[PDB]
Amino acid sequence: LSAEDKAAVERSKMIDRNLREDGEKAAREVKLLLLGAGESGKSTIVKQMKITGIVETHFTFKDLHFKMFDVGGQRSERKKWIHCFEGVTAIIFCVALSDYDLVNRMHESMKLFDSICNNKWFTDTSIILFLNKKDLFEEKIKKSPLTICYPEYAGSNTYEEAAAYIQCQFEDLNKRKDTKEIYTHFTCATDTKNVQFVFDAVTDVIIKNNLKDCGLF
Amino acid sequence: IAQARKLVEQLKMEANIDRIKVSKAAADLMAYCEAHAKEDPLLTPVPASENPF
Amino acid sequence: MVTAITIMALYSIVCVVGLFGNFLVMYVIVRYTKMKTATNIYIFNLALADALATSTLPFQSVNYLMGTWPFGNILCKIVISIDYYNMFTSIFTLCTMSVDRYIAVCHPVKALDFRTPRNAKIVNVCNWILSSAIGLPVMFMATTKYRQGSIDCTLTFSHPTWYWENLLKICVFIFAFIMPVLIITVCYGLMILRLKSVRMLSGSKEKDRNLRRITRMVLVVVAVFIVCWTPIHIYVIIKALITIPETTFQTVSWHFCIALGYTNSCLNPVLYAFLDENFKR
Amino acid sequence: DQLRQEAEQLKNQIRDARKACADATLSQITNNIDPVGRIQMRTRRTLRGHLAKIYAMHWGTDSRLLVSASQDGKLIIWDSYTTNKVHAIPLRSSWVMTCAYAPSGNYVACGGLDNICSIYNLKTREGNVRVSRELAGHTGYLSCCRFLDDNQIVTSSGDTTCALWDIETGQQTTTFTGHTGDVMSLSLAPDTRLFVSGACDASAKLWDVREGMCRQTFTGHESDINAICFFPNGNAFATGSDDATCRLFDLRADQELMTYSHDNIICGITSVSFSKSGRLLLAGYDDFNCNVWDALKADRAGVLAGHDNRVSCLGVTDDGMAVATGSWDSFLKIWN
Amino acid sequence: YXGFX
Repeated sequence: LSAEDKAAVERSKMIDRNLREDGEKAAREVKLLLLGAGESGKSTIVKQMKITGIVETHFTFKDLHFKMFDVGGQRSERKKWIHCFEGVTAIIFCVALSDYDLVNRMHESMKLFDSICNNKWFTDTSIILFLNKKDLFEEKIKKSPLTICYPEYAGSNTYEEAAAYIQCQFEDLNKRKDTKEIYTHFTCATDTKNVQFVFDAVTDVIIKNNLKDCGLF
Repeated sequence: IAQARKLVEQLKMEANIDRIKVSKAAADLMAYCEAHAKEDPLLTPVPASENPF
Repeated sequence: MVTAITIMALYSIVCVVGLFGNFLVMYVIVRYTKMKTATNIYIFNLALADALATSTLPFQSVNYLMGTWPFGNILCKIVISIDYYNMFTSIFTLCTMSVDRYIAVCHPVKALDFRTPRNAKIVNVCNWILSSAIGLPVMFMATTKYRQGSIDCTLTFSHPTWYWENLLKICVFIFAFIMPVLIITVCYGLMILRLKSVRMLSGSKEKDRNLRRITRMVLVVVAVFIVCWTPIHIYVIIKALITIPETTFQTVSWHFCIALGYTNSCLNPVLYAFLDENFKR
Repeated sequence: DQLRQEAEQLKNQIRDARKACADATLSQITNNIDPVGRIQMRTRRTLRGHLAKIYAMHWGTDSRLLVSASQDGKLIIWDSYTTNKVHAIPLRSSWVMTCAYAPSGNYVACGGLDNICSIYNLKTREGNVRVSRELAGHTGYLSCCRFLDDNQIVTSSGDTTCALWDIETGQQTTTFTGHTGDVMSLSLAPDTRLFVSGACDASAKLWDVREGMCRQTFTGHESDINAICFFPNGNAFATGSDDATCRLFDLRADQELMTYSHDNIICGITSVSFSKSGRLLLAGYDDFNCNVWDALKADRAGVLAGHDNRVSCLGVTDDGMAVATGSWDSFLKIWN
Repeated sequence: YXGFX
């Protein structure tokens, strides 16, 4: 029994060891899905970092290798491939403020954010959102304020709270608040510390992941 | 109508296919697999003399 | 009087309950988790190291009623070695699990590099070997020196005669109660002080009581560690300074002292494998 | 708009022909044939080599080697007799949706979420496996890949079309444009002349590689269909869908011949296969298990619950000795 | 512990 086959078991042990170390190499990395609207500005929040359906972005920040997937250049049915992305760590969800009042794209960004937040594959994964074009939003409200495309709004017709209202109106779209945490940053053309916010939120998710693994949760 | 006339030509090519009614074309599905009950190792479980598992 | 046969039931009830619990835990690990992640390796380690010491418990029971060690020399060295081996293993598994949870919470970036299921088994073999490296100097001097009439089971020393065994009690105290308490109260307190500054657990009342649940579990494990292994070390230190007057109310409390020394081994099933979410699946 | 009226007239002709020249009554052609009892099958071998959710299964003609890929980008060529491995091919397009295995056994195929049908070379000199060609040309995502020969290849790509290539040129030598939604599954015949593709249109069309124009079209579902397989006679095919319905379409009769649905099932289908005789159908459900229907009596004949998560692909051999249920719990079984 | 001694 097993005369010549022992060489094959030696091969099937060595390449299994290679599979094990490759899985450990892919486990200490961390992937982030990156959705976004059409002409939103998600290419800026892969330009602020250091850095065909999916195109990767494999970069690093303090020994924590991020893998972005700006998938949105793929026109197909999202339902039959989004199940590949369960178990992703965070989900960056870029929303413009320069496509703020064009055919009102902000409401269809709400539709997409509700379709990805209440999606049954993403009921646990946190969803970071970068509200881009702050540096143009703050002077497209001082001239044409937000009470035009929002009926139930009044008060702060400046940048000051009228962006906090958009933040609250996005954060009031999760039906399940005690499971997932929705982060929010305001990116900029300068002050390249967005990857610090990504690192902070992904660290805050690795804490919850290791608490789920260790049994505390 | 560059795609709608493609649908017209597709259903016009597909309309003249010779049907056969299903007493003559599903009883053959029973007469086939009635003459292949011997060569099927999931109908009746084959013992380990011929099973390589 | 009639306490010498009645104490054995309530002293081996710890054996029965802890053996049933630890066999339940090692069975559910070997039959429902398959040792795939890092945490179940440590849980199976603590369950095995508690199970063997819990099965040891009837052997100390005969040393009150029978008076002797009526097992011959063919078991004294072996039982002393596995007792002083599985005690340090049940301590060091708790220490390594505490360091694992501290790395998993307080240092989240490096925890992806460290606590792979290969390194968890490696540090498991490491602390079994380090427990052997101090249990074998217990084992080689685990002699059998007869009394007025009995067979006994005790540890004489090398030269010098009465001091080189007196090092062993102080070493088990400062290396088996001072160091594990001093590591698992800080190693968990900095974890709690980190989890209070986590946005996942800070606000949001249901998640606030989840944070409360985590802190209750950590206070329960640390408090049951201190409450179990306070008297069996405090008494063995006080038995070295003063020769206690042989009051007949002492020795029932001293076998109870051994019993709550092993209550930690008994209750680690109820402490870990019941009070998690891995039992539900 | 009258051209749409003529298209609706042709559709109401192809429905009226099979409503006026077909008398299906297969509930009357299952009063003679007796059921298969209960099919007791147990997992002989549990192939444990992946660290992610797998998406593929296809065996060679030898019925000894299988191949399967997962999310970690490691499609590994297993061995079914000795539980071992023979190859662990590294790849780049890590979001693999499907695989294949050529009938000669020389080539495997990949294909995923980035429009690349990587076909690999195995029996090559002076080293290990090697990427033979990088097949591109679609727009959406690959979903099912199958080999005709060692030269030709048909696929099922999520930009609404199917394709037939040559490996030695890489060019789309035949396109298949007949859908209005994304195609999801693809399966072949014993003669490999005519294949079938199932899509998001709730329609499984039969294409042929002779011309490129579909010969039949099979509607009847309510939702997306996710598994197609030809019957081993090459004259029927089973479609499994998200309608909890693995209905068996005919080709000579040309309508829905018989429909398979149990009462307590709301979940969907990810894989469907037959035996080598075809009396029993290996439906793979989203109830974290898979079952065995009696494919001439519309009755359930077995439940192959051996997983903890949903199955993805399910391959049955050429000699019928085994099935291979591959779940997302990274443990692809081999029942018998 | 405790026992033996």
